[PDB]
Amino acid sequence: MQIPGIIMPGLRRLTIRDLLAQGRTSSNALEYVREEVFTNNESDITFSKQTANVKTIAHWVQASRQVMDDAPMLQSYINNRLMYGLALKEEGQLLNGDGTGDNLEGLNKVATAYDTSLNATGDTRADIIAHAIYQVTESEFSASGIVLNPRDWHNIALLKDNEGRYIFGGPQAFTSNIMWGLPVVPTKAQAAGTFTVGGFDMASQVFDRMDATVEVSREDRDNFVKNMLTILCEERLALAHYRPTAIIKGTFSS
Amino acid sequence: MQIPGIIMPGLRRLTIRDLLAQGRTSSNALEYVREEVFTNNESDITFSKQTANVKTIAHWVQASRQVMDDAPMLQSYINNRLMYGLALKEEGQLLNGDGTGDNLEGLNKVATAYDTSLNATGDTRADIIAHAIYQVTESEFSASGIVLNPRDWHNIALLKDNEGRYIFGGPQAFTSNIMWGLPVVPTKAQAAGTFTVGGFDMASQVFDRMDATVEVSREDRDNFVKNMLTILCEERLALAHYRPTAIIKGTFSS
Amino acid sequence: MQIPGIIMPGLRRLTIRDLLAQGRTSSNALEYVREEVFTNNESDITFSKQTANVKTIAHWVQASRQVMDDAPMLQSYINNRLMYGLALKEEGQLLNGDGTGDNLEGLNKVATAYDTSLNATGDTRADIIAHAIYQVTESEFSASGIVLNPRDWHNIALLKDNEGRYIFGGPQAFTSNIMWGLPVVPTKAQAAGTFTVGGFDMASQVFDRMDATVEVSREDRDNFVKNMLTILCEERLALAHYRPTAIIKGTFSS
Amino acid sequence: MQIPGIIMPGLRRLTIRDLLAQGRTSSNALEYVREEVFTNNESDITFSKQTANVKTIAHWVQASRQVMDDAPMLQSYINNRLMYGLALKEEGQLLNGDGTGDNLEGLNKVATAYDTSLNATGDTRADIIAHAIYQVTESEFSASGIVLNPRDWHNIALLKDNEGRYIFGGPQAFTSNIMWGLPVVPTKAQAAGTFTVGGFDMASQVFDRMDATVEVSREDRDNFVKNMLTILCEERLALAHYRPTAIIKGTFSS
Amino acid sequence: MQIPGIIMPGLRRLTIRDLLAQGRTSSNALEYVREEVFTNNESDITFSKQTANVKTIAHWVQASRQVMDDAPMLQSYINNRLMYGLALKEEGQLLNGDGTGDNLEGLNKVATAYDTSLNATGDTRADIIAHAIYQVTESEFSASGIVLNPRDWHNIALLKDNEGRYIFGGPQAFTSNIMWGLPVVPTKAQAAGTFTVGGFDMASQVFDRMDATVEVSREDRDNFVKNMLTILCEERLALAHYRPTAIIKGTFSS
Amino acid sequence: MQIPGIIMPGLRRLTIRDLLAQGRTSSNALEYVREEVFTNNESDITFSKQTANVKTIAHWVQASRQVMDDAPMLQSYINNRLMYGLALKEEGQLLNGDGTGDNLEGLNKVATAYDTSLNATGDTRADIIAHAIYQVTESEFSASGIVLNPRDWHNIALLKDNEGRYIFGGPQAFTSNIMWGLPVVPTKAQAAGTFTVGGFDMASQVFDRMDATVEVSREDRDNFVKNMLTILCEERLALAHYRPTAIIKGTFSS
Amino acid sequence: MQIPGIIMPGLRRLTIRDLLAQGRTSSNALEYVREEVFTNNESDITFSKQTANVKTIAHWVQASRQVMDDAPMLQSYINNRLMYGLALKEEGQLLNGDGTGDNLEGLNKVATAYDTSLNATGDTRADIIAHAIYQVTESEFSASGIVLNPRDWHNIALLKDNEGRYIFGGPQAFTSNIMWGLPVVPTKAQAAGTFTVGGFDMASQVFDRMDATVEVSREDRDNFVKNMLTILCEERLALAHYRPTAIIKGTFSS
Repeated sequence: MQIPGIIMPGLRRLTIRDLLAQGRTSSNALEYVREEVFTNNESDITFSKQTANVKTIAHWVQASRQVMDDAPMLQSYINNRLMYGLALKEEGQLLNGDGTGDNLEGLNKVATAYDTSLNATGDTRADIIAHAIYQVTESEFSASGIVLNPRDWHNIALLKDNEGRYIFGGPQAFTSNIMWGLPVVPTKAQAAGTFTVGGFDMASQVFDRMDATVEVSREDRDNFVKNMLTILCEERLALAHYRPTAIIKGTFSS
Repeated sequence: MQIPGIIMPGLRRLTIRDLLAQGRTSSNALEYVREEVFTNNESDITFSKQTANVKTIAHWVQASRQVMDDAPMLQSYINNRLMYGLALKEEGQLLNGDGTGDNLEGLNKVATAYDTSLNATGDTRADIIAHAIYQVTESEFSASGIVLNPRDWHNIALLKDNEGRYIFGGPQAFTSNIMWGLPVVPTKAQAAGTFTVGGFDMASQVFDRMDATVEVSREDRDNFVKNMLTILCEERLALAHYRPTAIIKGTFSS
Repeated sequence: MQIPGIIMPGLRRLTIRDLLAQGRTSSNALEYVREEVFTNNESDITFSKQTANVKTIAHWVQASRQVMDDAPMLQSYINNRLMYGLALKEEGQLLNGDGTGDNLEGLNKVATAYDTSLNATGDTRADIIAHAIYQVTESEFSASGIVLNPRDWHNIALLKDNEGRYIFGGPQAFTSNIMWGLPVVPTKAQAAGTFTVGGFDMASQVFDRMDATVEVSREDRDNFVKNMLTILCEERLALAHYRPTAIIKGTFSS
Repeated sequence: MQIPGIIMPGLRRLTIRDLLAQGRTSSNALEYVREEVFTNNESDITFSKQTANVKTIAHWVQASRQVMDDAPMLQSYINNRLMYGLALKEEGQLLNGDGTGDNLEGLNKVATAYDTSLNATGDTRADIIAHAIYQVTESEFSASGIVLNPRDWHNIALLKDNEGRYIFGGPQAFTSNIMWGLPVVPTKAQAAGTFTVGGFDMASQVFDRMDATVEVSREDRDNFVKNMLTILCEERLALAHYRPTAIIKGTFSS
Repeated sequence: MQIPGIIMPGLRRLTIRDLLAQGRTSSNALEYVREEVFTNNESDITFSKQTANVKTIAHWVQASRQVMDDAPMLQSYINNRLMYGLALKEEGQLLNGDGTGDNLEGLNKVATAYDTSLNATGDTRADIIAHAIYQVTESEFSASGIVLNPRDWHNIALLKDNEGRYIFGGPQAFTSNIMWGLPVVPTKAQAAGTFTVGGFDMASQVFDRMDATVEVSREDRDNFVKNMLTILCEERLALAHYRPTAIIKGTFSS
Repeated sequence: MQIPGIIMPGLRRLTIRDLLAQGRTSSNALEYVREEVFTNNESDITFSKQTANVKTIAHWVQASRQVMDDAPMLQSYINNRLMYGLALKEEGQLLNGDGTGDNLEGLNKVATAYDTSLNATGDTRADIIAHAIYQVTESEFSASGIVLNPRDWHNIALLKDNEGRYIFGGPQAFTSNIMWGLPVVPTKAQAAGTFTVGGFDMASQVFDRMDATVEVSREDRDNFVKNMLTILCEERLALAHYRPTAIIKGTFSS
Repeated sequence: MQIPGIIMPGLRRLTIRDLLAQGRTSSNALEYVREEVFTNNESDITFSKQTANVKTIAHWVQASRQVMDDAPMLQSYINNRLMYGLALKEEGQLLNGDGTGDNLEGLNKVATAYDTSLNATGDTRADIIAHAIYQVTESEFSASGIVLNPRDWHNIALLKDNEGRYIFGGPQAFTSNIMWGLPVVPTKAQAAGTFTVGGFDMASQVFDRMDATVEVSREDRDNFVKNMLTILCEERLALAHYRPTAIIKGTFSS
């Protein structure tokens, strides 16, 4: 359709995407050479010329015919609503990406599973993320941040040690969460009960093929016969995962 | 008319309004999309094109003649009372919107009724709100927050177990009523005994036709002689309700 | 008088005045319209045309002849004493104001009484202030802070459970702030055993007519006859109380 | 001999005298009016016409004539040495005064006794300084700093809560430390086992009659002839104590 | 403002002041050297560095405006009636000088007590004063004068032996206040029954900072109302005591 | 074929490199003087003029044929992988330098072995690091840091006592380590179970001969038949060791 | 040839010198007055004009010949070796100053011997240092710090009670070992088994005549024929000892 003059990234809290390295491409796939499995014990190291396919994320809204024909400001209205919704599913593919059919391969699928052996009789949830922050070290890279579920972070932050003394100072700073001196990501994307820690800033990279643009058709499908309108917001992403060992995913067993 | 430029989100909590998605417009009404019948079993989903009328919210507080003209700084004072007095009534329309005649249709009206079948012998009020957050999921959407009445939130915070300890006490968790971890909005406007859980930021949208303007008359009605004054503040809103199933309304029964 | 407008502000920083809304005027008295009785149940709302008279606050202290002649820097010491002493009695009128005669009506006089019925078998002093914060909700506004007496606050911070652990992040909790996510100003300006919780920031407003000034007499009363000099310090205020229901005053009964 | 261009206290950590308000005067004594006994309950307040005598602190130094003429930079140093030693004994008076004849009446003498009734079954040293910081509230002034003895304050930074983890770790924060969030002062002047909390910048004031200076003559006793030396160093102070209630002094019972 | 050296009616004898040595100073206080203990036998003399503060003596009189402002009238009257009236209270400060707060350190407060061991089996009140005159000697000073109470002096002046002959005659031949060739000084200030003998002309001396100055108020207390006027008379002097042992006070046992 | 100068050298951690003294040279070897054997008992000290050869540290990343042809920004990215990869393997030579054939003589080899003698019945791992910090003293220089393996550091931080309390309230002391008040480095290049303590800043120095230059080949070995590449990134370093006794290498025995 | 300006050498490295008062002169000697005999009981203090000769300390190291002219990396390195090498024996002359002919007289020589009588049956080494800090009081001065040998500090460190708990020394605070609170200096220069306590900052003073100079010779003895390079270090100091009784030197009885 025609040029949506505005491209709005986000508001209140933006986290999952801004953690990864970004760069653009102009192809339908990407090839590179990364380290696959480092079996540290006789030790061995696996390598691969892995392929990273690009997909087409897109969701649409079916506003009235009237909406576009008039479109005094109701156009810009919806134009800022698709760019936002597309970012939600984008944030969902970049993290909890199933890796299945057409879905992207998300941080959580690639990630190396948390080492259950680090847990010790009587560790607090906090202790676990701590252990986790360590497991990243066995890769030989520094952790970048902690991605917990808003609810879980709000149970960990409000955690007082055995002595009642406030550990994280619960209330204090929201969204930045300098847990262990490291910034935390409280996103609703992260499924409750699941936690992710790694050195995102250089373990994976997002590759843009086409900027998020919003187009609107009035002659798509049986719309012209049902008085309907499709407002497609397309986008082509390709999430690479240079180092899996630098990312970890586990589960709180309470 | 004077200068109505006091965009001031109070000094505490931006309630109910900031929970919804906002947008501009310049029309008499708005036709859109809504989820009609979600046949969950092969499953199917129905959508329709509903109408959302734009109502002229004109709140008013009876004043007097002498008061309004004597004080110099009163010019800016009356401005801080009408931009706030309108926001209080705006909340009463946004949440508990009657739907009758000219009133707006608000969250609590549209909302799908809580499912009594989820309760189980011996559940705490907290257990219910939990069941609630789940019901939102039967619509395949994530919940956004919990809207309780300040009083109810207080009693839920002081919940004890069988030994006498305090279960996730909310003394500190007041601003961040974040129940189990979902940022609650202990909004005043919520009727005591009633609770609302939903994915607000993706279920309804507030449409602004005209910024909150403030006017004052002395010759309107029997004011001039009864030493009175009408404090009229006009504003044109329009509350949309895309996905009703995403919002839930229940009642604590005890 | 040859008095400088120099003031070494409350160093440690205090807050009976800083809690309230401030604004200036150039009138003998201020008029407005507040909310009297909000009977929340058929509900009703009472309003009234109220007048907030400007009162001149001027405290003083006498002196000897040896405090007048030399004046190299003693002329400036007496200043810092009255400039501060005027502020001490200021907290006395804005808090425990009698309201009789020429005095001001203070937060504590106007405030609605605490609801004894909220107390429960075995609540901590903290549990009370909690109930208090709620009572403020019955007005439909959020509380802003907690005004306790330095000794009471101290005994609350040092609260212990049945195991022996400390409650409020342990012992150190001085600057009397975030007591349950809410700043709690400590000034025995507040009578011992008495507490005040309310939405100060928008329930009452301080109106200034004239900045504080100092003055000295030599022929004021018994002075000249008894070898004395009376040193004054004038100021003109005007306290308004828009929402009485937003402020609560109770007593720890034990 | 008037010949000692630019001499000021240096090194160390800057305490004291700096904690107190400073001023000039051209008299051998100072008169004022302070508050004696504040009976806070009908309440009453006692006042007294007090006098603060000016006391001289002096001390010469013998250092050969050749070491004066041939050693000019050493002269430049003997000055820095005397200036220091003078200001060192100055600290002694200002803190551990006496009232005895020529000595100054200092902070610790004027001080109000610590209230033994605030202690509770099982308080740590810290807990006490805490109670103390409170006792200063009864005066209705804010505590300014904590004056402990280097060794005591030392045995404080290494104060971990009952659960091994430090209440406050043992970094250093030498004297700039904010115990409880307030500036402390570990001076060897403060007697071991003695602690002083107060609102110094308000409670007392140092009065200078003459700046600290160093002169050279070489005519004292059988010196000018038996080859000895005379290099003086003197000053005239006067410590006043306005509010004694603002200064607290106690003892750690080990 | 116009008459400093006025022909004030001097009670024939300038009584106490005339007995002392007089000087002048333009300072707040005075630093001299007294003699504490003189052991006359190897002999030894003890000295001490003492300080004598300057105080401001003052009294007052009420009078009408017109008659006060007239100028050729009571102006010259009140100027002479006050310089004398002040001399009566000044006379009480130089003798019964409390030595306390604002009071002067008077002759009686310093005196060494009379030596009862000198009294002889049955000797007149006269004999005692004579003994006192001797007791002075052990200071190394000659006694200067005698200070009795008027009534007492009168009775001591009418003393008779066993037959009738006046112990010293006196009627008609009475020269002018002089017993044993020593002045009598009949002062109302000298408490009845008490007597002071010492070497005033050298052992102690008065210290004038300012000649008797007088001001007049009109708006002083309820004067402007009752048509009154307050006439504060000022004068600031001190009193040193170079030899305590030289001054002696006792009590007539009768 | 040159592409990047040096881009951005090191990212997260700067260890062995930054812990050591740096300087550059333009020769193939260096000659200096170090301490050989310190016989501490008559005591003696041996010295030796030693030669520090320049060794070439080169780490390569096997690339694909696709990587080159499709590099509009992909070639730029690979450069950001060799600048960090060379520095990563650099921490492995400057630390675990074998000493065989060409490998550099690294800290761990040169270092004087830990004195098993110091270990005592029942010592925590921390006790050992302490013991080690001491052993450095026998050289007569003080240590400057502790280099443990990230995992080991984690277990040392979560060290509990007999009651269960946490000796070090530093689970967040993950980033950097200030164990025993010393700037420890969690350089994981450090073998698991191996620890290094010394006065690095004064024991060894890194000598740069040539900045990291990069060349690319496609016909080396049997690449052209395997669709591979060899991006040789050469670098010429020279690790000197002035004071071996200042460094210590130990092993936790448990 | 020209030695560059003063570099920051010992990072975290300086005590003995940094402990003493530092002055600066431009003469080859300094005549002050040390305290000869202090008879603490009527007490008396004896003084005597003492000469503090300005000696020139030196320390030499060996080096390369052909690479000297290069610099090109060598001369700049050889510079940083004598700048610190001069400071190694610097503490040796100020601490263990022999006193023989040209040597300096150091703290440990001037010092008053420890009083064996304070030792009590069964005292920890800790107890001794305590006793020591006291013996300094007997001279009537405040102790400044404790100078133990690194090893000794480590043993006083791991001190345990009868149960098995650790007393204090050794842990994190292993730096300025504030034993009790007096900063302990674990310097290498202090002979093993010897301890020095005093009020350094006031007992002695270091006097600088000329900044650190360093010279090089190549024709020195066998050098030119043996391919060697001797390098002396020059500097003019002057250690004065004002109050000897303030310093103490003892020995632990093992």
